[PDB]
Amino acid sequence: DGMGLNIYAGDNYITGW
Amino acid sequence: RVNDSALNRLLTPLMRRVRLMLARAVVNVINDGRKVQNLQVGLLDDEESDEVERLQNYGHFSVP
Amino acid sequence: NTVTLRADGRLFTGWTSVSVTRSIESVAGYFELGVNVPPGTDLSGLAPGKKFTLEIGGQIVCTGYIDSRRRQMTADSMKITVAGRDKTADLIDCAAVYSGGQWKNRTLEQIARDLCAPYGVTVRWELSDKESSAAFPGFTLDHSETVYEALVRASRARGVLMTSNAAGELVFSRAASTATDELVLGENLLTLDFEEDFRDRFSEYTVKGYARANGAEGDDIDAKSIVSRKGTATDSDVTRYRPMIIIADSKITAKDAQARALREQRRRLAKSITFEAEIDGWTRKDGQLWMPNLLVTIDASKYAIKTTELLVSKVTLILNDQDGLKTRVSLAPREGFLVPVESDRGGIDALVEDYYRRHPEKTPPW
Amino acid sequence: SPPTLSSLIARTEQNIEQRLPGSWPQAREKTLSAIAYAQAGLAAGCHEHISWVGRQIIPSTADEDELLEHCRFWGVRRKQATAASGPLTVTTSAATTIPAGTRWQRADGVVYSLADTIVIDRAGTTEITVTALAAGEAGNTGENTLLTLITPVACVVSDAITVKGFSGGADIESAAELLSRLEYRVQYPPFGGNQFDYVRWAREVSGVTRAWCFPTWKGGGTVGVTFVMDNRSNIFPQPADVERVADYIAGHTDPITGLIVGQPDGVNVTVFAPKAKPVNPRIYISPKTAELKQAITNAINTMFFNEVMPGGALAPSRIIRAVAGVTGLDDFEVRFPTEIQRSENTELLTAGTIEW
Amino acid sequence: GENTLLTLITPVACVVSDAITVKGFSGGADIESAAELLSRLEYRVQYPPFGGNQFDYVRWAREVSGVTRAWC
Amino acid sequence: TPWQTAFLQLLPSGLAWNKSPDSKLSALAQAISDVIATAADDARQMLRERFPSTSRWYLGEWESFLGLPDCTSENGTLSERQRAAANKMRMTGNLSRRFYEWLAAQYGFTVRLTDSTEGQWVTQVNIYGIKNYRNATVLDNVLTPLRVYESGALECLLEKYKPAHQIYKFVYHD
Amino acid sequence: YVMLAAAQTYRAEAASQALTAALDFSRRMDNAARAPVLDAPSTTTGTASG
Amino acid sequence: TDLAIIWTNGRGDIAQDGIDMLTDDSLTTDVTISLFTDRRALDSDTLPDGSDDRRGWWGDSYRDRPIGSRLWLLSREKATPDTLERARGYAEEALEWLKTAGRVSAINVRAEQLHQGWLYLYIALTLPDGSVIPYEFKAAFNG
Amino acid sequence: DTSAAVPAQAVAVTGSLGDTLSSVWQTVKDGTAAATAVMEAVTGVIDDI
Amino acid sequence: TSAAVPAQAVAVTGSLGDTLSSVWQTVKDGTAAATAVMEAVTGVIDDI
Repeated sequence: DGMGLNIYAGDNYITGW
Repeated sequence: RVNDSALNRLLTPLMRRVRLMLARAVVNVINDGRKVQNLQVGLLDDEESDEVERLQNYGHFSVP
Repeated sequence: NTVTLRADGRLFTGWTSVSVTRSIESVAGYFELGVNVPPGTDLSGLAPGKKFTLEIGGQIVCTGYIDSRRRQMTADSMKITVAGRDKTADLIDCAAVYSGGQWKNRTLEQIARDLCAPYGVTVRWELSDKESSAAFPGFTLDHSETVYEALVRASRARGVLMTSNAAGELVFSRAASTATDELVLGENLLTLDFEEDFRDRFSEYTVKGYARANGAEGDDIDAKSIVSRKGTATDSDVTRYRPMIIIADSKITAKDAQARALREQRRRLAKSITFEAEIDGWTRKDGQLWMPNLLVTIDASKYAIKTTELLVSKVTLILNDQDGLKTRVSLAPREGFLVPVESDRGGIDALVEDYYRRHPEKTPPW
Repeated sequence: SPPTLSSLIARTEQNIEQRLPGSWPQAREKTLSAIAYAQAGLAAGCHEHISWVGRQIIPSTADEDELLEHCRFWGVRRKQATAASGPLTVTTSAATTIPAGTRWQRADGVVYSLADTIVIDRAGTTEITVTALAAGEAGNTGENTLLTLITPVACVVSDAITVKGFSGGADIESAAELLSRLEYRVQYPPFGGNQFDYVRWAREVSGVTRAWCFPTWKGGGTVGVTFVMDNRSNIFPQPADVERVADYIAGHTDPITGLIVGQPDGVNVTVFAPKAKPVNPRIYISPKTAELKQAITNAINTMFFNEVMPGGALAPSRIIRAVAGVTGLDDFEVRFPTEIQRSENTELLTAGTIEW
Repeated sequence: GENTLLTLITPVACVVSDAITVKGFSGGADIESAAELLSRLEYRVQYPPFGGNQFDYVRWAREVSGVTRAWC
Repeated sequence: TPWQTAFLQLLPSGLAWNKSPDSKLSALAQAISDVIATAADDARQMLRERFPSTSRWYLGEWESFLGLPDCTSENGTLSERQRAAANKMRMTGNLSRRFYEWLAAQYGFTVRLTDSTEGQWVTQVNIYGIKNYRNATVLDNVLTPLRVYESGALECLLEKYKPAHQIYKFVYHD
Repeated sequence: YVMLAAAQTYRAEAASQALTAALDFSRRMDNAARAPVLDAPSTTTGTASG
Repeated sequence: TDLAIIWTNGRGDIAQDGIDMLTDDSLTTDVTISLFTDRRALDSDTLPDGSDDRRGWWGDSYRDRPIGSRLWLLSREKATPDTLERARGYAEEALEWLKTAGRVSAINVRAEQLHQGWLYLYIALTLPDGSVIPYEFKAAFNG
Repeated sequence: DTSAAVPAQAVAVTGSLGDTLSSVWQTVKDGTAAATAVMEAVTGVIDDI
Repeated sequence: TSAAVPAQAVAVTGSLGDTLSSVWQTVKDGTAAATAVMEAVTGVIDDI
């Protein structure tokens, strides 16, 4: 869930789009 | 991206952009001083858009 | 050094397992605690929606609202947990609400302060740049877009990185300048992990987009230069061809294109090289807690590592029984979190600006 | 006047030598010398802290926060800033409702926000009153200025031109002005009937720059007051100004205690205005230029503003000093004022046109 | 330094062996360093000839100790 | 000395160290602590400098801020300069004869404001116990004479602070 | 009466807050047997520049 | 080259020499300081006094290491082997910080009872090949 | 949490005091000494604030 | 230490700039004092 929690938390560097 | 809600959060913005690319609008104010007509359109709800250029083919003109 | 959770009404001190996370690559810092109580007692102070304030020792780490609470019991075990995030995480899943979707001539700080008003989050602007405060000639909001999405979209074009403070505020952070702590392999390291992968770093990032022609600039701009816009940023770490072309995000000029190209190059640099360490103490050498945005000096020279200074990027504090007191600190180069104006170490205006940039504690002339 | 670091080194070395007889701590590369230097450094830091503790006893040399505290203790009250306001004359295109709280930004960046909602039912211009959010001197503008729209409205043209500009923008008094007021208060004590009391009474009223009081003006029971307003172009009182100053001296509430104070009941004040008595000098300049014309004129005007009082006599040397204060010129011989000019209390000296 | 006490070596009639030095001694320069000598040598190499000029006569007259103003 | 005792107490405690009042550690502690003793004395005298009635270093500044140097401040006596500053800083009052008597007596003089003799506004300042001698104190200079003779200090003071409407009439008695 | 009571209640709340402020400022987080070093920035508490 | 500690009348003190104080650049000062300054007693130790105060130094929380030795716990002992063993252990613990570094190679300390009423400690170090020649003196009495 | 229990009680105390004042206040319709003295008291309170 | 030297250099330069800005005083334009100050500043610029 290391990546599954980074979605619920913010990401100032956009994953997609 | 394991949970259903996590996948929904990951995949939502792309579909939002797809659904918001094309749109309808109404015209409220037309400005013709510029070299291209500047409309003031009203989008879905509680959303305005000032200074929206209108494109018309060469050789034809009209002021709605 | 007790972890007190100021919930609605009263204090809660003892815990079975604590995990707190903080980073500058995110807009929130999440926490998860484990509680153990006799079966049948009332657990209502720890409920979803309560207003919590985590306080390590006498200092506050996180503040916001409780998210989840799990309770399970099997034939031979019993486990209860609780989770939560900041109050800045309220913007992440909430849809931005404003009357007129378009801001004509506003800066990023003003747009953020107009967007984060209904919720309660206070915006903090730390950058003293003259180009990061340049106003947007026009910025519109896609409908059904979250505040996080809108502010990230604007900050990417500006080059700024958006983060959450330790008191729940929004922050447009500034990278540290002075080397404060030291991490060596011989004295205060339990475990290191140095990954150096070059599967993403390119040589020349070039961004292309469309010029500005809505209205006032429409009487001036020609036809070809509307479509012909370009910006370039070159890297010297990859010696092969390795190019990259980026379609812009909004209306673009040459200077804006150059800024985004660097923004992308520096983010790739930050994401490429990664250091990880496990130190023994929650507290720092001076005595305060370990938090992100700190410039540390690495002396891992017994393992043949030639990096000298790094910037902390993620700090996670742990209180497991098998672990004890640990804090896994992750490290990234400083040159990956800078604004396009600054650089890692033609007139009187240039000299004065340089001086006031080397000395940030001084007041600029503005 | 704290001792210098070298003096502290010397003092510590003398103390060491006195306490340990037969010793010479001044020797190079020695334990006593090192100890003396370290103690001198510590004492220098301590003395600097003592000096900073000083220098804030008086409001004149105090720092900012201590100066503000001194003024608050002594009773000086600040004047808060105002906000500009005025009509907008915004043009619409159909029936619409401009919601309360909308904002019109001017090119500079200042933002003016509408207060109450307005409903419009025609496709024509409508005048609405807007107030600034900046709340400062920058609020007020010129006569016909343009204001754009930060966020679009349903059917309102973005641009808005104000035929009659905004007004009412002021700034909060600075620490320098507060210090000057406190210094004046301390220098001239309040007695309730003194000449300085009458001068400060005539100066407290808005718009007045200078004032003078003549005790025992026309006998043993009356006084006289004469004020001059220097901001205005005329620089001489009007009957309305005179009557309002007389009213202010007769009665005005004190902001501190809330009671009204004024002149005694047995005296005759009869404040009046001065009469101009111009003097026209004739100064010869070697280089004749507009820059020297302006410099000499401004120097003479300031010289009068400084050292001229109604009823006083000005020596010709004053003009000479004022004209010599200029740099570019080479010769500045004056010819008309060769004798001392004097005047009565009703007559106020003034610099007339200079005949180059 | 300041107020340093000095004493005589050979007694002199009607002179008390005491010296105060209200003002400290000044001077005490050791030998020249390598950088200073290199700079002096480069000055010697790079300096130009100074033919008799109305400006140069002023310097030549003013270099003498005591002379403070010159005109050519 | 208490400062050397504080220094000795700060130094470590053990058998190796000798803190008896005759040892070299004490003899050096006195010299080490005397500088901080003088510093503490200066920081303590700042408390006396706090007021203009007793200030000695800041008399010049207390006079410049108050605009003091004028008739009521005497020739050179530092005591009189201090008194003038300390009176001007806290002089606020009415126009009554009682207050004027009190103000005049606060400077060391003695006057009484008696009724007129010729008019109504011309009150009579009867000045009693006239003495023009001021004794040199310990604060003032070494070159000042034992007595300084100054006259007319009260006259211009009362003429400066007199009511605007009224005119005084001075009479000297003994 | 009502005015007095309201003023005194506000005074009590202000005192309760001032106690928190004073206790917050009084305590420092050093509490460790360490060795002083030659740390140039921030000679007295504060924070490092930038 | 710091000041040297000179023992007179059973109590050490700094001393002068010509112009200034006598200086030392050897292990003598280090040993005579690490041995004869009282460090903080543990929580469970029984003090020789009837009091409840433990010695130490205000700088013990500023100097990364306790200063001296716990030999002061043997102020009043009777002639039994337990006190000799304790003195040997305390001297070893006090001087082991030198062996932890490279300033000495080995320590050999023995305790004995010489002429009645004498607690004799014989401490022999092994300085390395590069260490400077240590200072040399004897305890002296006067008056 | 004794630090956060003071403002919560103070809010209720202020509300109760305001309600008591509103309930016990009685309107005086005259223009006499009663009305003018009530005016003086109210204007005195505003002056202090 | 070796890693704490640049921070102290930055602090020293900042303090020197602040003290120069706080001590420097204005002078009248046409005077020999202004001429001498101009000459000194121009000489410093010449050295740099």
